[PDB]
Amino acid sequence: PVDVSVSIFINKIYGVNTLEQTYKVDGYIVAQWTGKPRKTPGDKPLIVENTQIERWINNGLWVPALEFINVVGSPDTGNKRLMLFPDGRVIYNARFLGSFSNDMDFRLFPFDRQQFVLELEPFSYNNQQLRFSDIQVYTENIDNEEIDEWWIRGKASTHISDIRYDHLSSVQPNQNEFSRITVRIDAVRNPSYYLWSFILPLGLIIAASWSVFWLESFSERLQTSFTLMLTVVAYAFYTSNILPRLPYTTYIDQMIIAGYGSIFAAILLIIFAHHRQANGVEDDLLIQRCRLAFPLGFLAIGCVLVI
Amino acid sequence: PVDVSVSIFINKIYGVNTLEQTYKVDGYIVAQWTGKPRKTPGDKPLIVENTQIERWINNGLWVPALEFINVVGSPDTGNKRLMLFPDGRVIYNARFLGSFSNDMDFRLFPFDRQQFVLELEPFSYNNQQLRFSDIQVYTENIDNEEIDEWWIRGKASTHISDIRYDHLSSVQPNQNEFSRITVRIDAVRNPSYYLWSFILPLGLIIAASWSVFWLESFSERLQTSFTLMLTVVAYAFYTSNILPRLPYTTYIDQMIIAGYGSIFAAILLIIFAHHRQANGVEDDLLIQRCRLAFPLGFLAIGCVLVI
Amino acid sequence: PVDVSVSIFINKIYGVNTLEQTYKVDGYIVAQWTGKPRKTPGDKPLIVENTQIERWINNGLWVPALEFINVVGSPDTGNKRLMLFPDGRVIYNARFLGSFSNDMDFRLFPFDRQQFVLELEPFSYNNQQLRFSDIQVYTENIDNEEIDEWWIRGKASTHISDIRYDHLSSVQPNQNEFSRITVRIDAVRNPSYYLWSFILPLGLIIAASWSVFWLESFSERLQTSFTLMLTVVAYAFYTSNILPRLPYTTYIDQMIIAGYGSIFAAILLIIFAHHRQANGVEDDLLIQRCRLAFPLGFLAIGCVLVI
Amino acid sequence: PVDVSVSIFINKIYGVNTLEQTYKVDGYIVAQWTGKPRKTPGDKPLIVENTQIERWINNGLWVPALEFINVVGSPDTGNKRLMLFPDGRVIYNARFLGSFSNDMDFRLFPFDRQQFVLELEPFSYNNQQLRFSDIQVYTENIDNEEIDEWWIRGKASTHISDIRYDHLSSVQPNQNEFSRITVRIDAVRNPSYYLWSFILPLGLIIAASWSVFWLESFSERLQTSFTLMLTVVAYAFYTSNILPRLPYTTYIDQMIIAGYGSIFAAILLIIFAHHRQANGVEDDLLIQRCRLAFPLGFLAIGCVLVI
Amino acid sequence: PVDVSVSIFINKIYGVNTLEQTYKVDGYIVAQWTGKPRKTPGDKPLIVENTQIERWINNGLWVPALEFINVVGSPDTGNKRLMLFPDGRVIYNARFLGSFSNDMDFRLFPFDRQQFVLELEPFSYNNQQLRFSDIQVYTENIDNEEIDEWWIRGKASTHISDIRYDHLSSVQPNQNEFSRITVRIDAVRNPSYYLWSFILPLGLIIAASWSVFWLESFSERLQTSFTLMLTVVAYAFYTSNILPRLPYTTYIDQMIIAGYGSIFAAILLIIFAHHRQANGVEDDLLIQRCRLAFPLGFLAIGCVLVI
Repeated sequence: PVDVSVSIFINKIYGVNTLEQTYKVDGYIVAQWTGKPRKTPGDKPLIVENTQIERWINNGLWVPALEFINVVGSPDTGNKRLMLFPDGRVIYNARFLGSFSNDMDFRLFPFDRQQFVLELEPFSYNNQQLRFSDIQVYTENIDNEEIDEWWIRGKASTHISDIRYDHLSSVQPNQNEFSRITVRIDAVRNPSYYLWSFILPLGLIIAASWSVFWLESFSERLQTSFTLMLTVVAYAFYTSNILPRLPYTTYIDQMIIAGYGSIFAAILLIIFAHHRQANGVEDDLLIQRCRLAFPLGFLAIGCVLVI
Repeated sequence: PVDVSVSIFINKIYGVNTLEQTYKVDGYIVAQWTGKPRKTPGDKPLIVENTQIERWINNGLWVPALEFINVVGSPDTGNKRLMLFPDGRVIYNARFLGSFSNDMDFRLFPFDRQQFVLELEPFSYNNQQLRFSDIQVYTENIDNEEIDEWWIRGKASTHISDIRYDHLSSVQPNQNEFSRITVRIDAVRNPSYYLWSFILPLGLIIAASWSVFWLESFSERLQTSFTLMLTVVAYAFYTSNILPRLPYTTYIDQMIIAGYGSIFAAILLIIFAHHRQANGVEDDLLIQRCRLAFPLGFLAIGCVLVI
Repeated sequence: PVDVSVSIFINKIYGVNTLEQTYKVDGYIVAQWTGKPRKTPGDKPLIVENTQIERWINNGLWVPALEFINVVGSPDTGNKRLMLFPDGRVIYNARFLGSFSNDMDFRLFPFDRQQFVLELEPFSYNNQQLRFSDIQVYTENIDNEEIDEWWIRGKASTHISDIRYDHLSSVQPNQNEFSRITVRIDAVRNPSYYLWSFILPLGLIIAASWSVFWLESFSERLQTSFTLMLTVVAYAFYTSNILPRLPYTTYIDQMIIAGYGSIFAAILLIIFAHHRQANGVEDDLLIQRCRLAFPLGFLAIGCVLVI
Repeated sequence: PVDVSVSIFINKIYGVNTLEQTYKVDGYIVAQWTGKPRKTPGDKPLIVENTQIERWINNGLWVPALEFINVVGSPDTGNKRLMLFPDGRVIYNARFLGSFSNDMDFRLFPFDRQQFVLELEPFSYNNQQLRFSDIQVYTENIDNEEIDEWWIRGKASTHISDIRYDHLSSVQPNQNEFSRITVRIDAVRNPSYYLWSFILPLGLIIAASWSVFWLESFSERLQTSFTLMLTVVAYAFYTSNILPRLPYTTYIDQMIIAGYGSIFAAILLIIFAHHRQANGVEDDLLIQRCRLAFPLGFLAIGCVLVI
Repeated sequence: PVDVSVSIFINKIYGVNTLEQTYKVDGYIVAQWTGKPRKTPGDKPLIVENTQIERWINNGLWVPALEFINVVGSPDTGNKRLMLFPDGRVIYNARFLGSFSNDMDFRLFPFDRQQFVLELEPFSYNNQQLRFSDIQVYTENIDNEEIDEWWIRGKASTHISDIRYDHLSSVQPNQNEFSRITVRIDAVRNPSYYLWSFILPLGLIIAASWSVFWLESFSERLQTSFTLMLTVVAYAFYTSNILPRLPYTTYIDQMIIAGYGSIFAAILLIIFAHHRQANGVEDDLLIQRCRLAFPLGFLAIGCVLVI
């Protein structure tokens, strides 16, 4: 097996999509191995640019094809370069721009903490014919940066592992184990936009819904709380588009459901207060003194749900 | 006829679109056949990478073109590889990423059960010149997984069949029958998101519409039920985008139509109660005691429609 | 002139767009002509796959370039194939996927009947050098099918004609007449979705607008009819996106305009009833008995407009 | 300098975008020049198709690269063709599909009159080495047609000019003047859709806003005019998407601003009528008789603004 | 090191996206260096077009690959050209169309001032093997122009610097310093559209919210201010799409938050005025005379926030 020494340089991470859980990584990859010595013009290394690499692979040069496993589509490989040294070592440099995909988990949605993963692996040569020695990831252009809404926290974690493939067990009997490099970058979402845009107005609307009890009539109370029903209908539209159709519920939609429950509870309470008249004349003050009980109960429900 | 032994490895299924009934399958295809023996360097097999396969097909190697029938666009074939063995057998490995399309049926929409189909077929050689022996589908990366909102249920069903083509009956008189491989993966939708997002608030709004009868006036009742008309207008917008313009109706839109019918029935009932005054003085209590009759009738209508 | 015998096989029609009046046709094209005899390996026909056709056109083979006239962009030609027979005849098979465009007419919008047109024509050789003998269109995969919302009615109509081109009259003096094949498939829209989604709720809202006269006040009538003004404002949004900005009006927007006219007529009528008080005391009953006159007048207006 | 005689054939103009001020032109280009004589097979002209032109440019044929200046992206050149005549003249035919861009001016928006411009120019050879003799534009397929919403008015205006380039003044000292062809097609927008969709309902809503004065109360007037405030808020959404963020204002948004001013003027007038009570008892009839003054004043303001 | 003399000609800047902070630059690049002399046909310079450059790089010509660092995707290089002079100097001209990306800062959003940056750099040769002598940027086509909504202010600032790369420090020990050219163009946003579209109606709605105190009731005040709550909910939708989810807040959203605070303050004030009745009979005039205090306080809050 030949020892290849990868050195990825993340130039930028952008386009971080949460609907499809993809992101775009732009950067450089530098693989380096050693082979039989050769004679170059002079004793200085020879730089062979893009589309001149095919004039050398045709003549018998060995350049492996390192692919990215977790990519969506194919990478947009721009320039590429091959440095040939007289002492016998080859360096393959390339520029990649990929739409990578990782399994994201938005259980906590506004205060979410995710990681971006690049997986690199030879396409043809297993670990008996090509092994990765080491990786250095030079993530210095995004070291502590706000990319669009993510803080990139700390360094990048690098790992080299062996993967078993079973569809190649019928064509390669005992050597189908492929070397693989995994690079993980930890990112933390910036919750400020959702705090001042999706949580403060929901707080104001729910507080206004609490204040419907201070009217001294009935039909005016019903009409006002139905208007607030319509208003909290609007926020389902306003928050639908930012996230995927997840089977679980996040914090933002837990407040939406709590707002629906509060509106419906207030309407049902004033309806039952209208029907509490056993003789048609009895006034209700114990159930209408929920002006201190309903906000405290909502705070307790919100606290037990958030805890 | 030469016997080709396909072995598809589904790496992932994603991007499952219901508006256009397409999905994206990313994976590997491994075809294997046998030919005349040859001399390789040594006695070890020879790996010929991408764009070096054309230097061999030009010299006279026989590599068939296996296409995907149900694809939208063309597959984004990334790397490809050709293993040539000294004993005479050839193995063609390729990586495919396709936007496939199948005929989906959303009669039941939130509890829907669908299947994803890959169809593979030679482009040029009929079953007198190329036959498929067997297929093993290695769907172990999506075996029991929630891809975005689908459970993948169990194994993958594989089939090999013969297809008649009639536009080639004028150019190939008696041999136009093409071998074909069909792979079906059964997926079950996850109804949780529609349960807590599109059914619970419609239930609350329809219950609030039931509670309009407990007012003791007339014009307040009319204004309140028209506000609820507007609110259920909003949910047509809110549910329009998730599905294709189907000629039939699903469960979600059956509840939308039931909500429209309930609002209009309540408005028409209170209008007829206002016009039931034969002398201008007669009060109505039998038709205004539908506070127990309207929810039970709605439950019976919903139950007979759902059954 | 050489006689080419085209045989198109429509595999599917999908993506039928009405905003841009394009559609996507996926299928196969099989052209067949005869030339000088040749020696193949044995006496069996020779199949030359994709990218091996260029090794034959370089050596002097004659393969014409048949283009599609009404295409948007360029076709996504996938595989292609060339069958060379020892008796001297050549067969060029190709797989095409095109975004074609035809002049659609949505005068009647929900009950619309359109046709999908494929036009095929040589790029370089006029009818003195290349003539089309016949076409057989094998539309058996979409024969009577609901593609997304269109019934495909019956067979496909095929035509072969000659087209004059006048920009080539300065470079080809008397022979600029190009052969052309036109294929027309008749499709009929499925009006069910618009019936139960865009016409039933507009009917309910217009009926509720008719029922505003049964109030016995004035300001309540004005506020209610302005709420219904807002509701029919919403349907302009709800129906804007499904169709192109046409200079004429369809059935759906004729109902939108009729709803606007009904709301404004009711508001103007109750305003004039408020101002009919010549002494400030005279009550109006003849103009307020339009509870039977307004729905009948709306039905007559709708019937004369639809007829 | 060699004399090239271009002959553009506009096949269709479509996709006319106003947000980005681009449009798509599909058609053919035919350039023709004369060179040294040559021997062809026989004495008939030789047709060299796509990808066979490179076998001739490698051997020393001179084919200039005519580019389009005002294009967005690169043209999607489909087929191309080269006719070589024994008398010594060459004809280069190509099919182009370009997203062209022109500086549009929507000062008058619904009754707008624009022109579509194609600019063609050699890439390498200045007018000392390549001159354009003439252009004939064969715009007969779009001569008087409604493309999507534009009438194409009359013929196409053709011009041949010389352009100075100053970045090539440091590499070409005295000859950097490039020949150029400009083709202008005049199109007139079809205002019918905006008349019956964006102007008639704004007229109805503004008329209903005029009719708020005929109420005989105060708070009902305030609530009604605030509902109409909300309704004219909706039309900002409804008209935002059809046009670019222009620094000036068009006719449609001038009516939106006039509607906002009318609603606010009516609200401020009834507020000042409520506060005109110097003793708390004085009734106002001169300022409340604006039921004839407000519509006439709005008509005068609209007329002076439109004139 | 060889001295390359770049000369960029910005043809246009368009497509300026603020959601993703990218923009599209279309133009020409002209690099020029000197080498060993050569014999051309005659003594006139030799123009080698696109795809004929590969016939010269194969024979041993030295053409460096200048890449753009801050690009998204890869540039859409259209035509390219190579001028070879007998005195020994080479000129490489190319046409580029790139989606470039720069770090934008929308702290002030409507009156924003940004700059568009092009960064150009050799891919393979460091500054010991390739140095940039100078750059002239010919930005005369966008000199003082309104591109879509940006004024381009003045000339373009050009800079040539040296960049250290550390992933190449393991393969190039002491010479990994790459020459680089940065071009900055200063653009100023045109605030007119946001002034007459997003600030004038928010001013009108906030003024109408100030005018809720002039009612002489309580429940009518509450219902009116809740309607204005709904109206300012709509503008969060109306302004969400124009900008990225920034952690800070701009001017437009500061007015949105001020409108929410004003509505909630008015509602809470009238609620506390209803509960100021210590005996159930005491009328409030000092707290209800905020008709002059609330607008002045809002003006002071807006002024201290804007300053």
